[PDB]
Amino acid sequence: AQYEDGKQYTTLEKPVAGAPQVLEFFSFFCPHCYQFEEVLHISDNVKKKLPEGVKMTKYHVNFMGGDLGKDLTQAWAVAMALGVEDKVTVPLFEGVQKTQTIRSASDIRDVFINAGIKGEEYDAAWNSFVVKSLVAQQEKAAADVQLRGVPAMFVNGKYQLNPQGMDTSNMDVFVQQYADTVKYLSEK
Repeated sequence: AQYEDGKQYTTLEKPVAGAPQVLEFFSFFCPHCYQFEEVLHISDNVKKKLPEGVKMTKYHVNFMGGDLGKDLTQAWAVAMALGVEDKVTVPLFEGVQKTQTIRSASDIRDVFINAGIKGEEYDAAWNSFVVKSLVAQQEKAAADVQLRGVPAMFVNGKYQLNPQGMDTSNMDVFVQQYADTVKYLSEK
């Protein structure tokens, strides 16, 4: 057929109940994730093709970058709690991978300050139980799909995108294939 299990996607042997509809995992340490966000704009192109009533979720993961990787997962929780994802995603990617000016939790915080989040506001969120639970949600979701690599995307806790099974000749074409595949799975 056109879409085949094992070609553009794989099926989870052990489906995850109550999972987010579209669930993306990434790391600010992950070089392909940098590509996905900055060069390919994958999350954004998936969004534009999702049927009405399908929300998109993006979580950070711990298993890259050791101690900083965990700080980054908590900071992403801060970004989700404050609703400032779209203001910090690029400076965080660039601070970790481009300029390499993010080496500590303080440097992470600086990115938020520079993006206009107030210090007191950042620190209150950073230390909050709401952020603690948002960290736990991110960790639970990755654990539930036994996640070992990023970037990764899951549809309804049953399907896993399989980007290697798509031509990378043309960046634009890859992005639309990925997005159409998500839509197909979505409607399944």
